[PDB]
Amino acid sequence: NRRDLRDPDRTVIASELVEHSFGVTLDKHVYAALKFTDEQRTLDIRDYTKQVLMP
Amino acid sequence: AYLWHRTAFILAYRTPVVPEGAKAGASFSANGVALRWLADYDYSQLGDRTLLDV
Repeated sequence: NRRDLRDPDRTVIASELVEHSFGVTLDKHVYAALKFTDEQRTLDIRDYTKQVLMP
Repeated sequence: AYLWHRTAFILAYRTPVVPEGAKAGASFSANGVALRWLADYDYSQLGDRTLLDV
């Protein structure tokens, strides 16, 4: 604040300190799902890793 | 009676691969044919299920 010097009005204006906040939330569930029949896993998949997991 | 040459009839067998999601089952033999045994628990029906296939 600010006041004149040698001023007969000698009151001081008090200041204020206000803190703030904001909230972070978990809200989503990302996923990738696959399904393979027994025949598809026996006679169709050669390398499980590079053919299923990596994609 | 049947009289046949070796090349008359052909058989082929394949043991199914136990998947990753199933509890590791055993593997039996029926006259030299390898059979896959697989057990799964049905919580909804509160009972065990077994399957032996080829």
